[PDB]
Amino acid sequence: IRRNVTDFKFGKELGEGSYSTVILATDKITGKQYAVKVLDKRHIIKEKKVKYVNIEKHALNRLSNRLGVISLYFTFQDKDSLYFVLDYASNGELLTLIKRYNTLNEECTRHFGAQILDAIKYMHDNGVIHRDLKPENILLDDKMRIQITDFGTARLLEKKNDESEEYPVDVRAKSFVGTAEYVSPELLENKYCGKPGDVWAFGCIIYQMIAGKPPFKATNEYLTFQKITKLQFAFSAGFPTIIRDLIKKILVLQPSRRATIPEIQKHYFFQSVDFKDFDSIWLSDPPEIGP
Repeated sequence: IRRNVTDFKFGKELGEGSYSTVILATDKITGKQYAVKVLDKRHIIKEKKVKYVNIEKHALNRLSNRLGVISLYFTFQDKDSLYFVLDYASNGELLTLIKRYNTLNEECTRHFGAQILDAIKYMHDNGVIHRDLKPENILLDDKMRIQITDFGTARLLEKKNDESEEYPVDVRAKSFVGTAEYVSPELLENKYCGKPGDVWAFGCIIYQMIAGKPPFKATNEYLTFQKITKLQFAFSAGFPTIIRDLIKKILVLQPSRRATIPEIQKHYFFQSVDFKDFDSIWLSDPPEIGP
């Protein structure tokens, strides 16, 4: 026969939202676990998040089934709700992995860092700029490999056969949900972002992977925005200089002076990594997790 919705076994809730709800689903025949994202239509109409939904859907249609990102297998809907059957990341968020031992070692940071950089590289290649990058939306699959979700704030480009879609991201607004610590300075200021924005966020992420806390972590958001706009971040006493230089050339106010992806690839910290041997990036045995 064929495959349909009735072949599924819905289980635990993987986390609700302000307009969405992720529920664990399991194929009764194959055993393959998925993550069904249930969105209430009236909730996205009342707040006009249809553009977010379409940007996410479009990004998922762009980014096909690769290892670095969550993939949308199929979709279905009734009259009140819309359903997104996605990938299931067994090992939760990257933030939880970081908060496991507070910090991470240099080897693991290089590993998962190469993974993340590869993912971002792929996204930028397929004309997708996530803009909103943070350890909250970086998950880990069953075999301990990173993935990227929440493509609602993404940006599209090439206009090859599908056109470009860039909508402003007012961080200081009320519609913005998040901590806004991993937000690029230009994105905070002029409500728009480019490729080096995800690079900035990447720098914040690896900095957090070593130190244990975001580079621009503050009490409120005034001091946060102040730290972002004044570049007020200081490395810890015992901090790897090799990574320190990388952060210093990544976390830069001017996006033009900011280090690009291939430059990060050709860094002294990533000389131990070949980004063409992507069997070593993904299928490698994850190093002993620890601080």
